[PDB]
Amino acid sequence: ATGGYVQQATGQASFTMYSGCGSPACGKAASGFTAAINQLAFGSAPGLGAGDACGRCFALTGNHDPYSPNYTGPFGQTIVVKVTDLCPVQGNQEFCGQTTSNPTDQHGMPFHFDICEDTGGSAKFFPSGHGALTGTFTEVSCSQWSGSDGGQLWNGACLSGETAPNWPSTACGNKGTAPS
Repeated sequence: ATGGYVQQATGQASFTMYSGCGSPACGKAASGFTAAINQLAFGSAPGLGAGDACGRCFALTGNHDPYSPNYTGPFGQTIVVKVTDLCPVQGNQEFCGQTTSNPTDQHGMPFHFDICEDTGGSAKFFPSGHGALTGTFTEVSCSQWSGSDGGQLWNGACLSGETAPNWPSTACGNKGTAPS
């Protein structure tokens, strides 16, 4: 996409959970299930505002625990999240570290969704004892997402992806150039 960000409506991802999603990188939280997406897909860098992932809705399905590879299941439910947040590329950390020159994480996954625990998404998705998974995602209409957006936390906050057709398309827009 614009800026060299890797923004595909479907693909393979790693999945984790996190706490404290009330002041996320898009600048609005939401009451439904939400996630952070890896920087290369988010469409912005820390401190640069919303990227084009903001507000888009995705169905997530976990189907492998790479940390317990002999575990056959069961996995969780398929859930629909709204992206409100950024999982940034960080040093000494493989998760979310996808870049334009090296587009996969330690599991070979080109995307990451960090599912917020606060509002219930991670409890639907991760079996007890299996809090990091790999699997698939597909962008869906936000008609498939229960929830209400929170208020703007700063000028420029954006979840406009929530009414956009699936990628390829532009709503909030990407900021600058993707990490190399």
